[PDB]
Amino acid sequence: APLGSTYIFSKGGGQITYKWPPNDRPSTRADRLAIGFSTVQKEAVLVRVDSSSGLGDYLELHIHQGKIGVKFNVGTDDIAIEESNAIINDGKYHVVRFTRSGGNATLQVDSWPVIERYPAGRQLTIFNSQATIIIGGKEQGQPFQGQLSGLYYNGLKVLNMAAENDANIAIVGNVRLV
Ligand SMILES: [Ca+2]
Repeated sequence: APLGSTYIFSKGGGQITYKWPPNDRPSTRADRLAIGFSTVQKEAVLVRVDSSSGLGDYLELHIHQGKIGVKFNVGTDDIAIEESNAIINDGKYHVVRFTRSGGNATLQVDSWPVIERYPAGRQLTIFNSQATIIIGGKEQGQPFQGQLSGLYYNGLKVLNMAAENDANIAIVGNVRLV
């Protein structure tokens, strides 16, 4: 189960935001995103990384009809991958792992088979000018309720950073440490 900081998200919702310095936003050709979670929800946004580049690039981990999935867009089309079978909303700890290299991507939950997505046609490869990581909710999305831990995004252990009141972190709403 979890290592390090855990946040509980209670009814009504809350959101932790990591905001990169505006003159030092990363653009990446490959990404790794993982998070640990426990919940009984059927619909929730867990994590979303948004860009400031006006190109619309994004990466989102969410639960839909009780199943964990990823949707992302690095410039071409919206790519959606769902782990359609793993039970993830039994209130027990689960880990979801996402990777991307260019336009290709994988998703895996727990010890279930890795899902490998190789989209057809022209694909862009850079996740441009990443501006914010939002955790536990988003504008136009349904807020997470449960516990989140072990958020790793391209090397950043975001929830541990939140736990020490990193200066790039903001926390709002109904969410608290452990
Ligand atoms: Ca792009």
